[PDB]
Amino acid sequence: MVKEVNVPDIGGDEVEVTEVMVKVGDKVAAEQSLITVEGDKASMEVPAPFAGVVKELKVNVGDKVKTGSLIMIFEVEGAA
Repeated sequence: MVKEVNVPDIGGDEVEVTEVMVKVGDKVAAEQSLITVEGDKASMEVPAPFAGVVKELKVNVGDKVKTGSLIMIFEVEGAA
């Protein structure tokens, strides 16, 4: 049962990905950072909208994300 991953709150405007911490199959949980995002003079981070594992992601490091954007597709466990 897949689920989508959006970008919650990243303070302002538009940001890009500097460190895409998780990958295709990883173990993610809320509050546990997902992707480190940049854009101005500061460095920001984006945690997990919810918990489970990662399945697929049409995003790169140096690519763009902003509030709502479909970061990647998760699937809430799936007895690996």
